[PDB]
Formats: sequence, C-alpha cells, structure tokens
Amino acid sequence: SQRMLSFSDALLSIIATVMILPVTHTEISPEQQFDRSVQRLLATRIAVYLMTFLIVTVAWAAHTRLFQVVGKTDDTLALLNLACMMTITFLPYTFSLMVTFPDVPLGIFLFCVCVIAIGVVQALIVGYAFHFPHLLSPQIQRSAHRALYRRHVLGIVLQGPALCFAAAIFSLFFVPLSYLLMVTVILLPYVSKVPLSKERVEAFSDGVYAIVATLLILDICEDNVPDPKDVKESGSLVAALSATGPRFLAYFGSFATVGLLWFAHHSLFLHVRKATRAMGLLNTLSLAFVGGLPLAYQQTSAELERVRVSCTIIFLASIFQLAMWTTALLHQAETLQPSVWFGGREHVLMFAKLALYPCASLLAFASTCLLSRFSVGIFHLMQIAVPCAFLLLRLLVGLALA
Amino acid sequence: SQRMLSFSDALLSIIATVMILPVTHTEISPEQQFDRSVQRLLATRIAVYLMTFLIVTVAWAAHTRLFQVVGKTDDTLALLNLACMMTITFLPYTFSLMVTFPDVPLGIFLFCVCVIAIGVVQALIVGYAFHFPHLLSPQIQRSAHRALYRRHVLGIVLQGPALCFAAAIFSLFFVPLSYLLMVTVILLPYVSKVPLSKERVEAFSDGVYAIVATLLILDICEDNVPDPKDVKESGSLVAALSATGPRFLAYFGSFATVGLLWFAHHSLFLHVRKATRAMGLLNTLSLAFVGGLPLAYQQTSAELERVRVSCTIIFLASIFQLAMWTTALLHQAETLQPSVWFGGREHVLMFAKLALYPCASLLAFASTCLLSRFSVGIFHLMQIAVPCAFLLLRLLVGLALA
Repeated sequence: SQRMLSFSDALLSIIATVMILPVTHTEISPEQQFDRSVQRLLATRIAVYLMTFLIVTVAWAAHTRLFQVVGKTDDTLALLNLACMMTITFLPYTFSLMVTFPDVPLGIFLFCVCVIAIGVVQALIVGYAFHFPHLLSPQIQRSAHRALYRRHVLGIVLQGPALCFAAAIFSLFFVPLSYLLMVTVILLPYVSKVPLSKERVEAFSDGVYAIVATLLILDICEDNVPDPKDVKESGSLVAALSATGPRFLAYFGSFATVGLLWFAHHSLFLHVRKATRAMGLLNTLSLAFVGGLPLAYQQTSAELERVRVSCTIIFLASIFQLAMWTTALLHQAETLQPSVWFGGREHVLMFAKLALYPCASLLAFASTCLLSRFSVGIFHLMQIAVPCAFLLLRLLVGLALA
Repeated sequence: SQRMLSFSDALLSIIATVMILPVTHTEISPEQQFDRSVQRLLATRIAVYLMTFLIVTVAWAAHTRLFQVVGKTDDTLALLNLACMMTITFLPYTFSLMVTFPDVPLGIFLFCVCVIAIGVVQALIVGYAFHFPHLLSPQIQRSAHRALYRRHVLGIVLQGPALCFAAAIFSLFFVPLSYLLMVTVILLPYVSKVPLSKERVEAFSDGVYAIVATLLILDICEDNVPDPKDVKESGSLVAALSATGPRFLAYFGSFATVGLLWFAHHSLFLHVRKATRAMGLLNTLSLAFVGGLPLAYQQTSAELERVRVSCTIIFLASIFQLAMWTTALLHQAETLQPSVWFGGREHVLMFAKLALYPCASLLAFASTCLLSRFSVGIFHLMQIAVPCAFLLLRLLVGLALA
C-alpha cells in the first residue's frame, strides 16, 4: 500500500535533481578567455537548478500530502499515480523553457499546462477515492465524517491549476508581467491558511543524496575511460589514466562529503519521531544545497577564491541540517526522542555530529586569515576521519567537564 | 537500523544502471554511412552494460546477504558501509577499463584491486560485528550459537577477493588468459555449495525502474530546451519545439512501458511473501532488460527491424517477470499468498497482469505476418489502456466460463 509511494519519491528525487546535470557538465575549464559569459551562464544554470528543485519539491510535497488522505490504494489508483508522476516529470523541462523564453507566452502556457495536468490527475485521484470511501480513505476520520473533506481537498489540490490558468490566460490575451500568479501557486500552501510524513521525507532525502553522491561518477565512467587512442597522445595506460586524476579526486571528495552529510542527516532522522513543518521546509533547502555540492568539489579539485565558494556551499548544505535539528527548542517533546533532548543521553553527540560540517566550513572559510589556501584537503580528511573516532571524543569532554 | 540499507540499494540501483547512459547517448542518427561500425559499437556498449549490471547486482546481493547477518547497526558500521559503497561504486569504471584494455594487465589489476577493496571492507564489517556480538549480530540466529559463523562468513565474503587476487597475479607474472578466475568469483556463490530479502529486492527494483523510466527525460531537459538561437534556423518556438517531437514521443512511450512493467512487478511482489533464490535470479535479468528498454523505444520512435528489436526487448523484460511469477509451481505455499495461488481469488488477474506484456510483444512480433509494421503505436496505446479496465475484463471471462 506504500511501495508505490516509495517508487514515487524515488522517481521525484531524480526529477528534482535532474537540473544539477547542466551545472556539473558546463565547461569547467576556462581555457578560452571568456570567463564572464561562462560565469553568467553558470549562475543562470544554478538559479534554474534551485528553482526547479524547489518547484519539484513543492509538487512532491503536494503529491505526498494528497496520498496522506488516501490510505489504501487500488490498481486504478496506481495507474493514476503513474499518470500523475509522468505529468510532474515534465516540470523541469517546461520550467527551463519558460525561463529561457520569458516574453514568449508559449513557455508560460506550456508550464501551466504542465501544472494543471498534474492538478487534474490529482483531482481525479480524489474524485475516485471519495467515490469509493469505505475502502480507500485513510482511517475512521477521513472516511467517517461529514465528508466535506471532499470539497476541502478538492479546493486545496485544484487551486494551483486554477490559479495559474489565470496566468496562462494573462500571458497572451493581456500583458504578461503577471509572473506572480505562479509564485502564489507556489506560496499559497504556505501562507494562505495562516506536516510531511517522516518516512516520505526520509525517502526523498535518501534519493537526492544517492543521486548527488554518485553524480560525479555517473560521468567519470561514461566520458573518462581512456579510449585506445592514447597511443597517439606512447602507450602507458597508467599515464593516460593519471590525467583524469583531478576528476577522481573530485569524485572521492564529493562522495565522502555527501556520505558524511547523509550520515548526519540519517542520525538526525533516526531520532526525530514526528517531523514538523519547519523541519521539512529546512530539509528541502538542505537538499537543494547538497545537490549543489558536487559543483563545489569539482571546482575546488580543478586557488583560494574557489575554495571560498566550496566552503560556503558545504556550510549552507550543513547549516540547514543544523537549523532543522535546532528547530526543537519548543518541540523537543513532540518531535525528538528522549535520547537526544536537552541534557539527553546522546544530545552532545547529535549536536556535534550535526555541527561538525558547518564548524569545519567556518574553520576553512577562516583560511582568509592566512595564506595556506589548500588547507581544505587536510580539513576534509579530518572531517571524514572524525565520526569514526568521534563517539569517544565526546565522552572525553563530557567526563572532563567535571 | 534499515535506512542505511535503503540508501545503499538506492545508490546501487544507480551504480548498476550507470552503464545504460552510453547506450542511450550513442549517435542514434545514421546520418553518415558508417552504420556497421556504429552497430558494433552499440553492441559493445550493450554487452558492457549487461555485464556491468550483472556484476554490480552480484556485489549488491553480496552486500545485502552480508547485512542479513548483522541485524543492528552502529555509527561505525554506517561509516564502514559508506566506505564499502564508495568502493563498489567503482566497479563499472574499472570493468569498462578492463574490457576496453583486455591484454593490458593494468585493467585487470585495477578491477581486482576494486573488488578486493570491497571484500576487505566487508571483512572489516564482519570483524567489527563479531567483535561486538552482544548487540550487532542479528535477531538471534548468529548471536547465540557456536560462533564459527565467524569463519564461515569470513570465507564466504573473503573468497572473492582472494580468488581474483590470483587473477591479478596471473595477469602480469604469467599468461593472462585466466579470465575465468573472475568468472568463478562471480559464479561461486551460485554453484560452489550445491535467499534475498523481499524488501531489499523491492528497493533495488524500484530504484532501477525509476532510473530507466526517467532515463529519457534526464537528457530531454538538458539537451533539448531550444536555445534562443532558433531565430537563425524565423522565430516560432512552436516550430522549434516540434522538431524535438520524436524525442518526446520516445520518452512518453518509454515511461508508459516502464511504468506498466513496474506496476506488474509491484503487483507481483505485493503477493510474493518470501522470495526464493530463483525469483531473485530472474528478477535481476528482468531488471537488466528493463534497463535496456529505453534504447528500444528511442530506436523505434526515430522500420520493421527497429520495431522487431523493440518488441524483442519488451518481450525479454516481461518474460523474465512472467517466469519469476510462474516459478511458484512447487512453492506457491511457501512464497505466494493464498489470494494468488492456483485457483485463487485473483490468480487469473495476476497471470493476466504479468502476461499482458509478453503476449503483446508476441502479437507485435507477429507483425511479420503482414506489412503494417506501424501497428506498435496502437498496440502500446492498447497496452497502457488495458490495465485500467482489465480487472473488469477478466471478471467477464471468469463469469462466462460457466
């Protein structure tokens, strides 16, 4: 009854991070003196990646908050969910098209056709579930009630499509400066009225963590096996493979950092027992910057000015984890488990495990106070070595406190 | 205690299907009359993909059968598992290197260094788990015993590395026709002595199904957004986007087919209660040919030979599912649930859901009995429309039987 949700969010973790491929494919070499245009293009690609990740995560959150009101699942509901996934799978393409063609009303029209297509399919899921209530609706509250939940959830899931249908109409028939109707489509489930399931947020996070950990090997084994034409450029497979060493070091560093960030994330969500709304909001941003991370590593491993950026990206990807962990100040009894509360058993351990990476990012950004620029390799080695001999490093200080 | 396994197999589903990217990136157009070399190159890339998928699935099965004897998990065990995953993540690269350089002993040496690296890390996992048996060894089978399981599992997990260490030594010091030692490394856990967990096989299958369903959109939104230089080639975003229509039809078909295959797979594994060994062996081959499928669809959507090849690929990807479903003849009481046994409640339904695709592949291969070879678009439309109404279509026949 929940394997289709696991497939859904394993697929949406791919659709969200589909846009970090142009960021990590873009002409890292400055070989030709056109660096200003390449920097502007990389900025555009990073902005498009962040916005596409955000809108696909909004669509994923809407999809899972919809399937949080249909407990069971038919075969027809699985087919309808496949159709819904196939419709939201086009959000990155149509959004990139809308971004590269801002004035052309066809870009906006394709984007809103895409989103009303994932709205209509989710309205059909509700119109098929509330038509068979005695089996599919979750429990005794959404199945046995006044059943105006029908109208409420129909509005909640069908306002987005109807809201940017006005934008698709305002594009061509009127002046298309109304880009804000789509922004309100995105922002209404957040500010209109004024939580995600831990399993679904865990599955989405694991999907987008595996994706961006293997991002730098998806291409290092498809463009980097030296073809047997190195004899033109002696033989020596060894020397022909020692020329892709920079990319191997970049991949090693990227995998180590993303695996350690995922280890911190997994240790935090092993203790979180009920994820609130701010926790998911911060987890989304943590995942966005985690996806950005491989660019930082492949920029470093190719200068103290691009280690600054690499440390900032790690700091962001880790400080959002630390902030969603510290968002327990007044809900440690609701969300956290008693083992990790204030003064709990492994509270210090969890705090240090989550602050290891932002503290290290700050200490490496503090390379501005000396000239030894590449004091980041040693620091990444120390980071990847700490959580091994670090469950004991905390007990030493906890004992020496007295 | 099992989220790290979900991340592990979500990562290994990416590492296994990492090699279907060169298959679907290779110069589909025959624009230059060099089709024989392109066909040989595509055959080499498909063979490398199949062999890499098989060896990465062998490594994944070994990893999960190893973590089937360590029930709990530390933080150190999570770090060691991250190291193990980072070591097996290099199997596709090192295997492609060994394949493109068969005579060079450095390719074989790198491949066996890679596999003894994932063997040593898994021997460290056992040497760390059996050193702390009071907690980490599983729900007590190996926890409370004679504890020669230590030596048994040490041999089972450390024979592969030791077995192809002899191949790495025979490469350079002796004549390197001993490619069979690595074949025995692969084949010993299958024939030496003479089952996988359903959750782990489900997670691996869902990972490699999502990957190859979104495979044709991972690139259609990174190489197909028309840059605003179509003004050289009138304006008309509509006409510039109607030129990537074949690549959209290919993606639509690929996603529909892979989603329907996954729906059949998910309906089968919703009834399977204890996966035997032959079931996993056939699921691996089903997944290999499912990964091959997008090539079939992007070759069709670009003749009665391309459609022949595409129907054969669908037939394979579906007949292996049908064969792992029919592998219940002597174990319907052990594996299947009573609802799907012979004469069960939805036995006919499950049989039809699993034979829909191989029967349709045969009926489309039977295009050889006429000239209208274009009867694959209509057939895929009928395919994707049947499971919507087949639960009632089968009831009609079950009632008319009397």
